[PDB]
Amino acid sequence: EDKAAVERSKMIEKQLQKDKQVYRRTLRLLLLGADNSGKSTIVKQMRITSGIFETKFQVDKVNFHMFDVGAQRDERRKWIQCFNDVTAIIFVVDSSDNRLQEALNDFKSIWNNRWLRTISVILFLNKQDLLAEKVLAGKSKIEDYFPEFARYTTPEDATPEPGEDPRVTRAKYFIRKEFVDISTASGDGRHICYPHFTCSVDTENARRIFNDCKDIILQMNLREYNLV
Amino acid sequence: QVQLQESGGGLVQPGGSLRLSCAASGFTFSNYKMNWVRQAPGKGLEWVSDISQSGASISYTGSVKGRFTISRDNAKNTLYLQMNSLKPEDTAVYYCARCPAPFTRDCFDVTSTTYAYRGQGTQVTVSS
Amino acid sequence: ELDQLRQEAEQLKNQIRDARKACADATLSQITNNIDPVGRIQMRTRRTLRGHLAKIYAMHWGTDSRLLVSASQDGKLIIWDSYTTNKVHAIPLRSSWVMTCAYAPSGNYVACGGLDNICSIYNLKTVRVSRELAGHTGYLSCCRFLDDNQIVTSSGDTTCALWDIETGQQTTTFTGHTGDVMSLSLAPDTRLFVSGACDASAKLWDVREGMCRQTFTGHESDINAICFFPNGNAFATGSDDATCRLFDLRADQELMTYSHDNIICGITSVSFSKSGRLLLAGYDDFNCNVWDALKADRAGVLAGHDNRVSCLGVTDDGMAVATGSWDSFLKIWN
Amino acid sequence: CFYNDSFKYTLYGCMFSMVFVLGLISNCVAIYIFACVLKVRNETTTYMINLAMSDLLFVFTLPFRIFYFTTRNWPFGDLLCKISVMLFYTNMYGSILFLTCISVDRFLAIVYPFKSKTLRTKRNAKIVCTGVWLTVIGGSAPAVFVQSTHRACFENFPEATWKTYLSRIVIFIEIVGFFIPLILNVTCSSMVLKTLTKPNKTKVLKMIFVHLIIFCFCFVPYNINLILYSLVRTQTFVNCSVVAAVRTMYPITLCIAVSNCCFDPIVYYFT
Amino acid sequence: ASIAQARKLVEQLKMEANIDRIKVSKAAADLMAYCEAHAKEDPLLTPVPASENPFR
Ligand SMILES: CCCCCCCC/C=C\CCCCCCCC(=O)OC[C@@H](O)COP(=O)(O)O
Ligand SMILES: CC(C)CCC[C@@H](C)[C@H]1CC[C@H]2[C@@H]3CC=C4C[C@@H](O)CC[C@]4(C)[C@H]3CC[C@]12C
Ligand SMILES: CC(C)CCC[C@@H](C)[C@H]1CC[C@H]2[C@@H]3CC=C4C[C@@H](O)CC[C@]4(C)[C@H]3CC[C@]12C
Ligand SMILES: CC(C)CCC[C@@H](C)[C@H]1CC[C@H]2[C@@H]3CC=C4C[C@@H](O)CC[C@]4(C)[C@H]3CC[C@]12C
Ligand SMILES: CCCCCCCCCCCCCCCC(=O)O
Repeated sequence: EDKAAVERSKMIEKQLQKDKQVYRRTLRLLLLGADNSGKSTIVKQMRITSGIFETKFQVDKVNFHMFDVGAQRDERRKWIQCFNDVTAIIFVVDSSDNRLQEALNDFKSIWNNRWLRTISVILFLNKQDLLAEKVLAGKSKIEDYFPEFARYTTPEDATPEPGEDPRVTRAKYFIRKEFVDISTASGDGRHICYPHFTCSVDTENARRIFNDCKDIILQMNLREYNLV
Repeated sequence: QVQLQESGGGLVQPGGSLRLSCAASGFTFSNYKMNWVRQAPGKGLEWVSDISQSGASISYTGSVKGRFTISRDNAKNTLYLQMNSLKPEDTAVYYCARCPAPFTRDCFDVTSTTYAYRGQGTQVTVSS
Repeated sequence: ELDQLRQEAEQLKNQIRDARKACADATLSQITNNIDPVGRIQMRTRRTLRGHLAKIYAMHWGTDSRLLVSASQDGKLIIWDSYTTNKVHAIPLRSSWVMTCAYAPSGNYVACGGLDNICSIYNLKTVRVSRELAGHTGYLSCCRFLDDNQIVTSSGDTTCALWDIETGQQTTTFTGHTGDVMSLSLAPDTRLFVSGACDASAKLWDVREGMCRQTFTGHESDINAICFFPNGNAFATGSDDATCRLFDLRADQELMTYSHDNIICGITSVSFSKSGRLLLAGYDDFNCNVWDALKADRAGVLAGHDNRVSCLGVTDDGMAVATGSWDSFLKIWN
Repeated sequence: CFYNDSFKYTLYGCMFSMVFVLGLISNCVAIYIFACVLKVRNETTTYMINLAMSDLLFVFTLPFRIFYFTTRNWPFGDLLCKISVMLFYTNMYGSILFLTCISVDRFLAIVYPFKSKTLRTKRNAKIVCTGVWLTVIGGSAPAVFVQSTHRACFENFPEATWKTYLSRIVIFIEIVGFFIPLILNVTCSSMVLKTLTKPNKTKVLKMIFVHLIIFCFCFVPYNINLILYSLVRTQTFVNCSVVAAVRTMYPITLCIAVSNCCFDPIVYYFT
Repeated sequence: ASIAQARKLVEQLKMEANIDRIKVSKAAADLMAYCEAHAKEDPLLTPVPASENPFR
């Protein structure tokens, strides 16, 4: 009768409250990259016809779930809409290979989407050692794809790594400014890009993700308390 | 029925010039963005140039700036590309594309698979 | 060799177009010009159902016109009683990226699917996972029951499939599209069905044979929703060009277009009333519009959601409408 | 020595009534918003609605004192004015406690973003507000052990009442309701200010200064004057210059405290 | 791979162009007749009183 129905409903509500308490405390991240990038190497540096994969890790008693896409097709203008409320998007780029225009076009399309215009992006420019070797070899040029590189000078306010050659610093800074220009050009004032230089032997990426997510949550708090 | 038809193409000497045209039917031509794409023998599909809805904004790749120009005609529903100073590294098949939805800022999927709003393409050869 | 076949396709298409134009002598608008309109239509919210944690993607009424099933991306299926707003069931899913759900016509099973490319089937009257169906190579976007042992699914790999459940084997495959299939609908006699895709066309399929009967075109962009007329001889579609259209099966061409000059957003859901005189559509503005089907006039508006409307439904007796959106709430209108 | 502070009988009347026409509008307007123009729910909304309701209840109890001070007579019995003064003080202290709650919430929100999701939820806000109401109206009960029938009530008490009864209430309310909130508020605002200056930020520093300055300016002088007044009435020192200064300065304050009830709905709101 | 696709498309087009069609006026008349024969069973079009509304 009615009493049994109300009792069952109340028990279900208790279980639902228990579920919500743990749902609200986990951070979800979406990982994106191309095949030539070292995305699997990055996901393999973390210690805790299938369509999607998940990886769980923990830093300073904080829980991260990171999602990767498996067996889909080229078109992605329909299933991307499922990721409008994740905390952040991690975008991996192979900076030694050229195919840079494809990466820039992908970043530009992700930045300006209507259902993804409040989500922040952590950018990983991978394979630094390969880029350094290619630059020092001298058998390839960058003015063959980006002519404006001929008229670029490293800013006097730069802070180069101790020991790097000036040429490697110049190439690094040009490549990073290429993505930062797109990030700042449209914009919203409601989301930010965080760039890093990475290789395949780094043990610092989890800490970088931790710090950037701390900043993202701080900015959201300041916006909800009407202070910025 | 969405339809796009390209014309022009052919064989030219190095340092020559060409003008490709495209005629579009079955949709409101003035509501969308337009794209020129190309494919080389033994490679994938590559983005070449971009134009917006009112003709105000233009965009090219680094390897064609200063040689190619893109233009639009809304009354006649036509798109044009003007290519100057051809090199042997331009021998390719060219396609015209338009974005999937109207009144939008982001763009389409440049995909080998059947993208429904692309044309058959025309062949351009640059050799002596 | 290829050019000859392309030419042959060209002449065949021209012949089809000429033969199709040879039959259009009048319009629907000129034949309904002398009937009394329906007027202005008010509807009111009766219930609000609370309990989900995130977006809602799907819903489906039961055949008794009392019980509901709904799916959200927190990873839950909830089965509701609508007269009393009680909760009858709550089912946790193994993957949280769900995109469709359905209710069995006998009331014994439910089904779901999503980005994992698997269709899962749950038994309610024993809640454990009865079975899993695997074999598609893209995300599952729709599914509908035929009886307690057959099911039809649509995928984002450009194919449709018909499955026998007890053996677990894909018993038929429907190919011919060129883009992601986004919606299905079953005919009232359950011997045909229509599908629509991201190539901007719709197709009519025979279940017992496995071949396409007819193709329909006329939209400009991707098609998101589809529904049959109660008679079984016509159907209506909605797209991303901010337009709805009504097609007829026997005359083999488009009959009518419902659009307005202040609407510049896509359409996510359509449905008919019990007599087929009203057409309800869910929009990306944030709300829903009610159209006159026989004269193409806008008759009413349903407002009151705070985010994108994702799904609609009308009971089998016509008493109420149910709408769900991305703000995590379900509303019932009467 | 001697004093002449009869002007208070006018100073209250010309001001209190003015407050009655400001707050009764402003608070109402604010509540009308909370009724439905915003449709957003979070902890700050709970604290603000509690604070606004407390301010409105404080506003409703002014006319009786206006009539008393304008006609110098009280033909209603001691119970009504006793209830009036209890309501007065209980609301004027609930306001302080709620402002402190808001400050601590901001500190926890924008200093510890990760280790506070288990402490910031609406249920906890409800618990804390209930506790504040209980602790603030559970302290005004002993005021029912007075005479207040000197007619006139709560004026010109005998020296026997002050020497044994009122001093302990004063010391309790000063110890609990002013000092710990001041320390908490100042330290939380200092840490929030120093955690956002590490290497636009011109709209995050003005708000904290405005809030802290209004709190201090509107509440410190009255409490200092009240403790000095209790000391001078208990007759622990007999330097009549200090006596005259304290007794003259008491009426001129207690007006900033009652003026505070119309500054909340303009500063914390409309930002 | 294009030869087989073109042949299949040609075969499908040949299959489609061999069906009988009717005129638009007859289809419109049938739609109107069905809508007008069932107008009294629609409660969203002609609302019922409160005593028979299960959602009252
Ligand atoms: C949780 C911490 C406590 C919060 C709640 C506070 C409870 C206070 C409520 C009622 C207690 C009333 C105490 C009144 C203290 C005296 C007020 C005052 O200023 O009186 C001076 C004056 O008129 C008396 O006239 P004289 O005898 O001529 O000075
Ligand atoms: C002693 C008497 C005279 C004091 C009056 C007590 C009244 C005004 C207090 C006591 C409990 C308070 C409520 C406590 C909780 C909430 C929930 C919050 O979301 C809205 C305000 C609301 C509803 C408060 C309204 C004001 C309230 C009802
Ligand atoms: C008089 C008493 C009741 C005043 C209480 C002051 C409250 C606001 C203070 C004192 C104790 C404090 C807590 C002590 C412990 C922790 C854990 C620390 O890692 C983060 C801060 C946090 C979560 C503090 C939050 C604020 C806190 C609760
Ligand atoms: C001596 C007495 C009066 C001191 C009272 C100090 C009060 C103001 C302190 C002590 C405990 C503190 C609370 C501790 C925990 C939380 C829960 C959080 O969700 C909102 C802030 C809130 C509610 C703090 C607000 C300020 C608070 C209530
Ligand atoms: C003067 C006393 C004021 C009292 C203020 C509230 C003190 C009691 C608060 C108890 C709950 C505080 C901790 C919340 C625990 C929880 O997370 O449920």
